[PDB]
Amino acid sequence: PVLNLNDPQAVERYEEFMRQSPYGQVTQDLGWAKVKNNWEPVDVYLEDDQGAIIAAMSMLLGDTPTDKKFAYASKGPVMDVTDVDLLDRLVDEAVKALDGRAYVLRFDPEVAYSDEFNTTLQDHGYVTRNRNVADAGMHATIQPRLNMVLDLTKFPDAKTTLDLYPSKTKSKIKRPFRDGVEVHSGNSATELDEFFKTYTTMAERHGITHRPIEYFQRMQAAFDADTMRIFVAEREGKLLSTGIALKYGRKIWYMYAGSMDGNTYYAPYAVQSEMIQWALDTNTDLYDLGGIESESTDDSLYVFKHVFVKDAPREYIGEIDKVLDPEVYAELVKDGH
Amino acid sequence: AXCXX
DNA sequence: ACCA
Repeated sequence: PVLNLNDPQAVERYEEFMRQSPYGQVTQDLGWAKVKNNWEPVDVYLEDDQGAIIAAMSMLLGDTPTDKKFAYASKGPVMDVTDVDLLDRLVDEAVKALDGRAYVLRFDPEVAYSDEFNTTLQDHGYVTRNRNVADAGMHATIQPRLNMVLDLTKFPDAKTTLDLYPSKTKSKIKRPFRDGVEVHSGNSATELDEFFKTYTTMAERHGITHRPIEYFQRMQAAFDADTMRIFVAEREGKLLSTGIALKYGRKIWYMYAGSMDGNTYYAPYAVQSEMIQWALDTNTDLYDLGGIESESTDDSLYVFKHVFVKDAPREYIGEIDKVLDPEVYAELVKDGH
Repeated sequence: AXCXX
């Protein structure tokens, strides 16, 4: 069925499924539509024989230079996507709800790439975007397909962040604290202002693009302090570094960050240590540091994140496209050939 | 445009 | 150096 966003009882039942599923993702929460307020939300779900939700997909519809919309279910759907017969049923419900308005429904779930899964999806009629587009870089897909994820279940007895690391890394993490860096955290306008200062400073330093403050304000309005937390590192009253982490489903996800110009005393490592500590304190399975471009010392994202993730990066299946208007799909999407 | 999110 |  399609979710009626104006029925609070239905919305709460959908949210309860999303928040309690092991496949839950913050980008599939209905609060994500409030963040992405320039996109149109369309949400669908399936029920078991007793009427309980068993699978859900939160879609956001965006504009294109054509008459068609782009339908996108970020890190969805919320279910076991390797159960492809059930995936087909949910995708069929989503297609009914789109009512021919979109040229594609794209979803990019956090499931490992494998040849067997890629082949099954193609056998079921989907177009996949992964290793065939890898040569285009990190931004070949909307979200990074290679991600540095710390599996904390490998350390069931860890009490503090340092318990996860070899001595050489313990030293790297201890250094900012020894040098007077202190970290606080919260989800108020005060911490958001501190974040935004460091985030805009980082973006200007790298010549890259950056989101307006209202984006993060909508996120702070949508998610409470048990879900969204801004960590702020200072040394003797000087603001040094920040980061935003979101706790949802089985992971705490380091999403945005920045540092001020000048000497920062390794403050980003202190931010990471506290974000990891939040994961340990809440018994969360995964700490996700997010995307890299390649598993190489030439990639500075990998170098930094490899300090905290010694295992191999997780490589996901990438973008799964249910093609709805093939003429528009061919005009707007390249297949990597 | 750039890390997603 | 970057430490997103």
